[PDB]
Amino acid sequence: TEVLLESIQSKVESIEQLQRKLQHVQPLEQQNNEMC
Amino acid sequence: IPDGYKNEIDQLVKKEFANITLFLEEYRRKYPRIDTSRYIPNESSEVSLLGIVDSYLKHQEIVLDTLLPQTVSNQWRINNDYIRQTCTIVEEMNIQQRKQINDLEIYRKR
Repeated sequence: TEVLLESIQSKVESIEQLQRKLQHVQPLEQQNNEMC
Repeated sequence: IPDGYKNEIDQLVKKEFANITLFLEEYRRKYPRIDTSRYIPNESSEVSLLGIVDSYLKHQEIVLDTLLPQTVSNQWRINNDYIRQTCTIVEEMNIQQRKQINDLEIYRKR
């Protein structure tokens, strides 16, 4: 469970960094969603 | 008269009228079947170990391998271009229908 607490911390911080950087294409998503 | 003759004729027409799957359809009643609300919560102190490893580690590793960027925005904008080719085609048909519709009315007018 502590090993996973390490993974949740390390992986989720990378996921949050990857997600915020990606931003769900949030400008490309609006570009794509407003088109569809 | 867009207010008298239509109302008059409607009453005359009115007077002549006075004279004369199983699972899917059931779910439609308005309740979606519940899914596995287990993986997210769990508990360190609480019960079950598999949930820790049989739920969170392997999926997080698959997530971190899946969560990506290598291609990044290039893969997204490539699909955005396809959507523009799909959209213009519809409006071209809107025109073709618009022309033939006005063309038929044009013949009636004469």
